[PDB]
Amino acid sequence: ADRRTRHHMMVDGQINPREWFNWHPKEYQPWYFDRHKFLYEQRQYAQFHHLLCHQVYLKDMLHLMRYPEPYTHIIDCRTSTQKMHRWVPHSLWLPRDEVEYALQLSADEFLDMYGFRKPDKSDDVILLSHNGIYSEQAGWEWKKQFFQHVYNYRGGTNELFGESYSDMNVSDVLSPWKGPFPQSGVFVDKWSKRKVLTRTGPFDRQYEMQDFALPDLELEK
Amino acid sequence: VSLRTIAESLGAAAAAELRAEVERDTRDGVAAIPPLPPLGWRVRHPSGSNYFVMTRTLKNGVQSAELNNRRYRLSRADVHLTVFAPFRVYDPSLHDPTVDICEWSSFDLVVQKTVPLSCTPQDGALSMYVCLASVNSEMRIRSIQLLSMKEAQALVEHACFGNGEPLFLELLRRRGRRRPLVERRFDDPRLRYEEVAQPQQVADEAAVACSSSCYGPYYPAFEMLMDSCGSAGEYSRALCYGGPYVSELSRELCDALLDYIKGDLGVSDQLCEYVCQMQFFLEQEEYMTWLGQVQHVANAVSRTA
Amino acid sequence: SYTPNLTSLTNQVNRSERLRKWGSVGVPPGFPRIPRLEAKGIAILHESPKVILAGRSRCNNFDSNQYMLINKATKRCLLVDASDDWPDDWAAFIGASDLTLTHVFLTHCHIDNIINLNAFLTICGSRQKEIGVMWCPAEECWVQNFKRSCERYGRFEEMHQVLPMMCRSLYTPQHLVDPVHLRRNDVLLSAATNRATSFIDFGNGVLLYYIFSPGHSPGHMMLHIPTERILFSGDLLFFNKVGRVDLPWATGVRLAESLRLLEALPDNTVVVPGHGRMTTLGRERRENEALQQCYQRQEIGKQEVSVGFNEGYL
Amino acid sequence: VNPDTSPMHWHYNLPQGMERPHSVNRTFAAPFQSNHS
Amino acid sequence: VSGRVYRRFYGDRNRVSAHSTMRWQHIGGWKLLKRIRRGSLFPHNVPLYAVTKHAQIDFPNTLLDTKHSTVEQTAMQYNDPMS
Amino acid sequence: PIAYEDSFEYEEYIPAGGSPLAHHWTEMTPSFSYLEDEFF
Amino acid sequence: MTVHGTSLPSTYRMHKDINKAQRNDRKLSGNRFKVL
Amino acid sequence: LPHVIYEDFMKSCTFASLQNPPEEQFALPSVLLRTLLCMAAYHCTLDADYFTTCQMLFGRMEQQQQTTPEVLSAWVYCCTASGRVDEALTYAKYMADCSAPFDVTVFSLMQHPSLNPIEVEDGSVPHSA
Amino acid sequence: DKIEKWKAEGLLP
Amino acid sequence: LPPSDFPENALLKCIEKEIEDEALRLDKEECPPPPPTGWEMYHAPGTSVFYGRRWWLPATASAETRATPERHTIRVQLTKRDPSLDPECDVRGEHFPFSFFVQRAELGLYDQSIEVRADFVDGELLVDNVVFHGTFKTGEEVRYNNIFNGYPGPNLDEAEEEVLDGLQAWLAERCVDDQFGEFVGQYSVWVEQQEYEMWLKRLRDFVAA
Amino acid sequence: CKVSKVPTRSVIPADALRYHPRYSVPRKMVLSNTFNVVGENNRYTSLKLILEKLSGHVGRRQYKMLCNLEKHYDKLKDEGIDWHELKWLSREELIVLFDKVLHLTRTERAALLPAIEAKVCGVLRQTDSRHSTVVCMNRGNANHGWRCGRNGHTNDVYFEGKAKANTAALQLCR
Amino acid sequence: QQVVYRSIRDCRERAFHLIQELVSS
Amino acid sequence: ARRKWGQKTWSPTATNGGAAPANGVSAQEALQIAYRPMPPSQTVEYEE
Amino acid sequence: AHLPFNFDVCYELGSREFTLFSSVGSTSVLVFCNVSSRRLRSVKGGRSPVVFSAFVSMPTSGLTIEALCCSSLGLLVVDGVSFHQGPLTESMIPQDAHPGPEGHYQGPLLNQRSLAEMVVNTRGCITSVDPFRQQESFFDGHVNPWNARSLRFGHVPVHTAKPGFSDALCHFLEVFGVNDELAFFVEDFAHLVHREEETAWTNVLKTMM
Ligand SMILES: [Zn+2]
Ligand SMILES: [Zn+2]
Repeated sequence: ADRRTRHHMMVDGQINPREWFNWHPKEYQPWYFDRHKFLYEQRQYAQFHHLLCHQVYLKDMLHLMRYPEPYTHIIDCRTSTQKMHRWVPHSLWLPRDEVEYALQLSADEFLDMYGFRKPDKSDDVILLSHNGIYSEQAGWEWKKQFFQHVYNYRGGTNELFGESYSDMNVSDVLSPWKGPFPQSGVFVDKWSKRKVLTRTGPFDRQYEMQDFALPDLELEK
Repeated sequence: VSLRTIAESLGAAAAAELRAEVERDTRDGVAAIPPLPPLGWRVRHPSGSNYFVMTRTLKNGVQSAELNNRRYRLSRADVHLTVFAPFRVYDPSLHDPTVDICEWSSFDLVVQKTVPLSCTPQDGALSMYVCLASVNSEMRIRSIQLLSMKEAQALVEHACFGNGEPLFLELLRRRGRRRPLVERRFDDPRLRYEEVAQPQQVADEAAVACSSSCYGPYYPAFEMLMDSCGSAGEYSRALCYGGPYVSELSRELCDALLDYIKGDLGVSDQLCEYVCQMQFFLEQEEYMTWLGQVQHVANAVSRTA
Repeated sequence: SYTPNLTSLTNQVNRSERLRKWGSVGVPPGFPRIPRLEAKGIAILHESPKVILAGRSRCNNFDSNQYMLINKATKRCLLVDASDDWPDDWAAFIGASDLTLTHVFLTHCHIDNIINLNAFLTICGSRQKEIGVMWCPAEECWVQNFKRSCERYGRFEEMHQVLPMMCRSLYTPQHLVDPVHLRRNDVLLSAATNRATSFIDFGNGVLLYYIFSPGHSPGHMMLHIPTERILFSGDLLFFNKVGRVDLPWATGVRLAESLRLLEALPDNTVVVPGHGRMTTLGRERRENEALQQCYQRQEIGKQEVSVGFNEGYL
Repeated sequence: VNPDTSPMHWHYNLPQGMERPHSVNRTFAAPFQSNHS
Repeated sequence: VSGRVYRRFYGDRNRVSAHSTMRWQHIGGWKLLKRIRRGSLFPHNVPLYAVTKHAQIDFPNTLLDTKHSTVEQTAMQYNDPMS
Repeated sequence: PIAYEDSFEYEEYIPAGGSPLAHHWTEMTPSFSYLEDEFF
Repeated sequence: MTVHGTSLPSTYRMHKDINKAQRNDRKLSGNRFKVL
Repeated sequence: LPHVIYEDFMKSCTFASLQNPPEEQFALPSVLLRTLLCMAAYHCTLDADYFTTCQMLFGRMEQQQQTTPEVLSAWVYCCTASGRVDEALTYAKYMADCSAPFDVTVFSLMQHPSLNPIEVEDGSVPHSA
Repeated sequence: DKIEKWKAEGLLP
Repeated sequence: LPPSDFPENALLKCIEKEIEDEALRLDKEECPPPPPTGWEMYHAPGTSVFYGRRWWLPATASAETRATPERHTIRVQLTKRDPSLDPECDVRGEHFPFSFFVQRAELGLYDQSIEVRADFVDGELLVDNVVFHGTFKTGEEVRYNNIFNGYPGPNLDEAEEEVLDGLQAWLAERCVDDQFGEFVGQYSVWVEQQEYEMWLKRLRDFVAA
Repeated sequence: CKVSKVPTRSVIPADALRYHPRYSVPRKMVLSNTFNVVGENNRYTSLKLILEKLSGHVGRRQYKMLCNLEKHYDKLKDEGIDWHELKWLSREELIVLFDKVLHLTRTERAALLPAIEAKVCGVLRQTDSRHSTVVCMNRGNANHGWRCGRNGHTNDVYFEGKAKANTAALQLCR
Repeated sequence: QQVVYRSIRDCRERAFHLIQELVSS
Repeated sequence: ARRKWGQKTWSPTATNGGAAPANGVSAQEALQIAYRPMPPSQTVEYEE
Repeated sequence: AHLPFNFDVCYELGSREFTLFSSVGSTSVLVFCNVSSRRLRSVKGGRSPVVFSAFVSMPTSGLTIEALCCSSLGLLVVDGVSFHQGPLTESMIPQDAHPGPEGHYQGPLLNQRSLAEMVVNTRGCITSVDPFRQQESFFDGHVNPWNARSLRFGHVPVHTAKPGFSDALCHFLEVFGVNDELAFFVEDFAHLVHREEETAWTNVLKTMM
């Protein structure tokens, strides 16, 4: 119902001069649209490009279900036992939320706590999930402990069984009634606070904050 | 047939809108929890109303305050704070673009001093009514009035020469009627299970002492004057002496008064921002009830049609 | 202008602005040095029984004026700004006049004023054989960003030149060299400029009163001569303009207050700006619309009144 | 502030020798790609 | 005043009219201004497009010494002579 | 009835009448007029 | 289009669109009266 | 300490260059808030005089970021570490009333009052995994 | 649950 | 007095200093300004309203015997401003608005009276409109029984001139002009400073306990 | 005059406070030649701009307008009804158009009615550019064809600087 | 808990009823 | 103490040193300038 | 014009109000307004717009829908809707100077008409940002929005109903007779009441002088 927001961002007025360009916002337009892509192939995850694990595909999975390999192993990273209904063959369960300790466990203790021996670091590991996000996070975990061959199946259980289930949807969009830090706290100068809070437009256009602008005297002439 | 179809369509739309309203605050199965008030404050909200009242009580004068309490690394009179926060927030920058204030939220605060002296209910029941405004998350005082039973009796007797306020008196003659609304309780978790009727106990103690004291027959005028939810209350407090323009007051006096309001008395900028957040959250909550009500009326019309 | 961070590099609006502002070339041409083929000579603007004034009008491509006071009794000269692209002309001028250059009074530390300070000091000291710098300490912010403006405007030669005001003056702890550099003559002015005590004795009973007038620069200082009715404002009050506010640490409200700080001086006070033509305080009071707004808003009751220019400073 | 590392006409009395060789084509072997078929 | 006259019609609200440039150059005084010298008249009811008034002073400037210093000359210019 | 030319505002360049200079150091000086009897 | 990725008219329209919020020059509620 | 670290993180988000819309820009990860409050709780176990600045930090965090079950759980853990069992139990009962399940990571860290969350998160002390 | 509560408050007669 | 039991000593001392300054101030005048002839000025201490009353007897042509005396009353309420939006919004202009009741002869104010609402701006007073109360003949009758609302009349600035001239004469003969408005303003100033002193004293008493 | 007094008159219009970067009068660039003659190409520019401004963000906080009114611009243009003809339409024709033709949802008619009830001038104005995205918002006057009788905005004037209408030719529309 | 009533008798009987609650409480 | 927006009160100047003597400040004047009248309940006074 | 189907109008001179009512066997609808004293916006478009309230009581549902709506060009826009527990009562109706129920409002801002009017540079209700400045004429929603029921007491609801829901609500409410015909008649009657009442006031003023 388009709830009014409680942020104190405000466009500049039409009476006073523009001043204090120590901080100055502007609109920020990137090159391409990115929302259509995989979550971890977007701009804010660009730094982990070499870290994103290799992608396995539907034909490889359908081959491997029938003709399994002694060393490879599929791992289901699904968490909601209620959400997970059916079983991908030759797969071991290891939910994403506890990989941090699962991969720290010892060889004996891992078998003790999970019932299947901890794979060797030189072995091929495949990770699948609902949409691939839990599999990606689990693969990052696996890579941290120096596991050489880690893969994820991006189109996972949903593609296998035709399911339309979804993985975690925990986005940290601040609730409208919460007022962010800059408008509340007293930590910088008055004019700096005003210029930080100012935005040139509808406050959903992904503006950019730049510091220390200088006048283009040659253009002005 | 057209009436039945229209009513059923409206009912379906209301059901869908409430479904979406609840879905917005999912947070993976846990519905949004209300903002948590500061230490010791307890907030109560009449259901279906556009205001909430939050109470606090300091058994000691000010030494019970958090600022005087920290000090880490005579039995003066006890204090009672009651903050009335309605659902009125607007942007003054929209009506005239010459004002650089985005939000402006008004809320009233009454402080009453009680025996553990003209502040006691027996001696005039002098209390202070201070209006507060949140402007871009900043609490400033709009006005401070010192209201008393003497003022209440004067307003009913001698605001004018001999028969005060033909207008205030007529407002008293009408005075409407009270309609008890079921009271929802959002109180500081620490105090959420100790006492649930403390605000009623203190309100009753004050009301009975004031009524049984002098100015007894004028107590109803005092109650209407102190009414923080009615238009007659605001007009009566306007007939009273509005405090001096604080910007016209002294710089050091304003500084000391802000110190007293914030640190000593305990109502701080954290409390102000919480008041704004709760104004938002409870309006959100009441919108759900409004959707339920529209669904109810539409379904009843469809059933009777 | 500013450092090219990842956002500045991945923003398309930055490239759009670069193409539009400066055409097919994405860089600004900056302000170059005026060629010697088109440089004027120093003119004598005032002759008085006590002091005289000599200056050049368009010293930089920034159109900054250069001024020098000569005491006429102690044979002491004093440059106002180190803005002249050709300081050796002034050096020869003072050598021919047999004068002694004692101080350089930086009204404020913008590039148009400080661009040639090192060249002025080197040439003048070489001819002398120290020369002090009088500046407000509030502008260490501009002094430490002197390099950034030079890089932006293409004055690369002066880029790698430590400013003389940064060289461990008497207000700063001195070096402890091994048993196997200090500037004693420079002075730092205080923002609490009083009409009674804050001044410098130019000699022969002439007292130069400096006035703290921020808003265009955080540490802006005007100079006043309440004996020949002369006011070196500088980037504050021009013929038909006022100082800019589109700059870092530039505030319209404090600029307006600085403007109001001139409400008592006599009307026949001639103001020589840091740029442009000389005007008079009466004409500025009567025909300057920036000042007219500064006062009309105050009349109608603006509590926080801000004025300032946003297109070009002379 | 935090200092920045300093990065780097030609007179006729100078040697007029080429400053540095450039190998762009050998570094990037661009396959032939033409709009026309 | 100091003013400008253009050859072609522009009107006050729109430049559409029934007379061509060859007629308007005479109607609006462009040719008259080209022709006439310094001491002649100029019609008042034809438009002017850059009229700027020259600043005035009280004391007459005629027979005023040019050897004054530049600063006091500016002071006299702007109607506030020193002393 | 102190004349303006002989007042504190004249020495401090403060205008005779009008809005106060909110950013002038005289107004920015913290004031405690009720403690001099305890401090001096 | 190669180095900057935009055309001149495209850049002008983009400038006008990004500066739309402050380009708006409405009419103010007239008749402000002198107080001081 | 964590209370200063929180303000530093908020300043970084305020002066960042990309400046997404504020609801996306100023909301730190809930896991990050949990880790920071768990560091605060570990520090509280040592002196418990830290609890007043913990109160102030949590009072600011509540209204600056989203009040999630795991941040509430970290607050309860630091309350217990400070020694205010009554208040910790009251906050847990409020969790139960609002139907907020307790955080299992905070539960595990509760029973390990010698393992601060940053070392636990690192690949150190694996034997206690 | 919310509708049942509102029924309890009597906002939905 | 001691900080241990009175941690608000800073505020109490500041209030005492303010009271002492407000008292020792040589500008203050003990005597309220003298009202114009025939007026008795009432004011309840602690209220933001003061009243003035006088009796008057109109002239008459055609010698209609026993020109019925009238009672003139003035109600003046102290102007209020809110400083929460002070630094941003421009100053609120000073002005003294009052109401002028006239009723022909114990009956109250809003029952059988003609009220004129006027505002004394810094320079001169200006009448906004004329409100009625009671039954009136119209020269048929009209009833104004609403005390809060009613029909306060078209704003006189855009009201018809035939009525404006009659209203202006009907005021100038009653002697309601700028000289009365300036007195209203200065009496409001005095009343408001008295209320300020009372407010300081009561605040001092309340804060201490 | 030791200290000349600045000129500050006692009454000032609020519009006189509008900011200009160099505190001078902004230039007035004349509009494009396509506005020389009011044809079917340009006769709907005011409608375009008014609908765009009513559909976009509003206020200094950029409050989003939830209803998009541009989707009816194509239908109005196909009807041949420009902003001036909308102003001429009476209440009955407005009901007929909103129900039969445009199919305006009541929440959209409610947002569009403030622009018809005010009879806004709806004429392009010169503003320092060839594009001129400024349309006069003064209340209309029936004597001037529902155009404010102020500068240039008189009967049949469509664009500020170019010319009056040619209703004789406009009869060629259909 | 403000409740209006039409009979003095019906009011006093319920007042006596209320006294029992206020006493046994 | 009850200040108006436009009206100002003019006060005498103590000496020729102005509000801040640029020439210098003596030991007792500096002692007073250091021990300024702050509300003691919120001030830490410390020596070394 | 003519009255809508099945409606009876009530108006008395000097009240500056009129209320028109219609009871259907089940439902009862009563719509009330008080024409402003200030100049009214002309019906032709080229000043306070006429805004009224409509109480729709459905005994079957056990609630009453109070709809704040204003008529423009003879049409209507329903800016607010709220619900009340009881059936229609005279205390609920703001017919006299007393308001209806207080401390209840929850209307979700069905319409962005206030936002739409501010792009066409229409001044609107709030002329001064300072509330106390406008509070001089208390108990008058026309000239004191901060206590005006029809103006929401100056509050902007946090929500704005989704257009597909708002149009459905408007259509549902139009079935009970709150249609554009009702709004057209209400606006016509508002102009007639304004004119005739102003004429009576002028006659009284002329008669006294
Ligand atoms: Zn400069
Ligand atoms: Zn127009």
